[PDB]
Amino acid sequence: MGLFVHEFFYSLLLFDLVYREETLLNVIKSVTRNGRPIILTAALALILVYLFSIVGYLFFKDDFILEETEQDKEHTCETLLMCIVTVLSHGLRSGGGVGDVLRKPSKEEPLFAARVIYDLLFFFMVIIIVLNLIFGVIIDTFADLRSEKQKKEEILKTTCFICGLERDKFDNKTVTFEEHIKEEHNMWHYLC
Amino acid sequence: ETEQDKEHTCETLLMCIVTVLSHGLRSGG
Amino acid sequence: GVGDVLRKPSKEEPLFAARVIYDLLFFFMVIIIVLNLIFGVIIDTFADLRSEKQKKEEILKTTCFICGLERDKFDNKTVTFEEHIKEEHNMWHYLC
Amino acid sequence: VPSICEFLTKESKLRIYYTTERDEQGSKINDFFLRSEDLFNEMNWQKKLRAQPVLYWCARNMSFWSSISFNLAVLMNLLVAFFYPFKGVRGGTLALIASTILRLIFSVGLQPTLFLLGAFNVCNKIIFLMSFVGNCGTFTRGYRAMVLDVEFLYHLLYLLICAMGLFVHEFFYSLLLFDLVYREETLLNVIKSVTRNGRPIILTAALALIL
Amino acid sequence: ETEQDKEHTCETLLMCIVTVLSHGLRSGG
Repeated sequence: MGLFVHEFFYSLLLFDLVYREETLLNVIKSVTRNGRPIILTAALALILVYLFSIVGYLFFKDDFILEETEQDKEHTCETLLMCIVTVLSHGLRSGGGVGDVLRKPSKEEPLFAARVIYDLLFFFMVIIIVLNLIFGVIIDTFADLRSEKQKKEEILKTTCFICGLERDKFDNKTVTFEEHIKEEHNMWHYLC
Repeated sequence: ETEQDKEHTCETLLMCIVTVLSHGLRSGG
Repeated sequence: GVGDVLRKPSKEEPLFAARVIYDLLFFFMVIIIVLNLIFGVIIDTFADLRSEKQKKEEILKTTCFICGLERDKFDNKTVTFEEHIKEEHNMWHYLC
Repeated sequence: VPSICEFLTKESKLRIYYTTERDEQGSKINDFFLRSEDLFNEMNWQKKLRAQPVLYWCARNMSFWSSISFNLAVLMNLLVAFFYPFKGVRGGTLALIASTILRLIFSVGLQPTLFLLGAFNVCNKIIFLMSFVGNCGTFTRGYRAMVLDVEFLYHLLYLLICAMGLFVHEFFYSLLLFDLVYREETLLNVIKSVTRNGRPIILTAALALIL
Repeated sequence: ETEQDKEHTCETLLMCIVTVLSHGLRSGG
């Protein structure tokens, strides 16, 4: 895709070269290993939002109007029974405040109360609970990821080859212990 | 009246204080 | 909310669908995944940072100088153990 | 004991508690030996200091000398912003010794006091340099090649703050405040909670910047 | 005057710099 082939891509090659970098690969891992059924934990919220569309939409139709030459007309929206599944993304539009599509409630304050409470709750639930929830697995990733790893480097750096023994007591106590790794456990020598 | 859209006669005498906190906490911004 | 530069899509709702889906996905990916990702290393920092550190204070506060020994069993069992740190392991005294 | 080993005050006792070096099994001895020989060299020179009294006068001052300057200095830098000059303005509602000094400045020149603050800061940083020298003098060789350089360079930078208000323009004062708070450790520990596993993880930023 | 709503005569000579940071840091957005 640049032999004689069109613009771009070059970008693709850059992305994979940096992927070939490992360490970043380790942090990249901090998102796939406990992730392979945890792409499925995304749809948890995508369904746990999905009902409270209706719970609003029944008692409250969206009542939404605004947020040839040109593509700019008098904004003929409002969501018959399809766009409900669309507007959730612009429902979840912000990390600031969710729902919140109708403005000018015009102080029919009871209706005011109902509406706010309901949106708040989605706000609350949707935003936080699921958002620290989505991460969560992203951050017990890295809580796991090192937590095994020094134990994997326990068995080479801390303890040596085949003893099943934590080494040191025995080593200070006798002979000279330092050079044990040259002969009695020298894996390279086993291969030799 | 025709529509539900008037000149916005709000302001919170002593009740709506407990309401507006949610729109106080409106954003994470 | 990320992307989201065009407003007034004017209900050419298919185009509407395409656009939203795409932005959402960036939204999703970009925002969260990478944002809890950026931090992540910021917060396994502090998960690491103490996690070594009490082990570094294991070797002075918990166990004493050169024994490679976790001390206490042996100490309750004999003599009087309390004053061991004045003589047999007194690094200051080694310097002296 | 020998008759020289007593003069080996509390700064040593805690550095030796924190010079770990776990190479293998335990955090034992090679460690002690390195620190010990350097300590002997510092110890003789301490009695070379006895031939000159001014340094000893400074010595009981030193931590406080440095501290005093830093405190004083800022209560200066934020000052610039706090009351930018050229307008004739009122007050604008809009330690035993330290308090006395603050009070005196307070009825200042409503500008003369600002000049005074700059003047003692230059002076004040010179006392920090002197305290630093009191702790380590003759450029006495030592094993730790990172430390000597870093300490003197940071003190030099603090001397440099003195420049950007000697007769030198507004601001900066702010810079000096930022580094004094950096000299605070604990915040330095939390600051660390972002550089050590960060030195190739500034590279993990561009991951998203490419993604 | 009648109301507290004028033609917005702002801009920060050398004081309001230390104010506007909060409305600098206005959002998490």
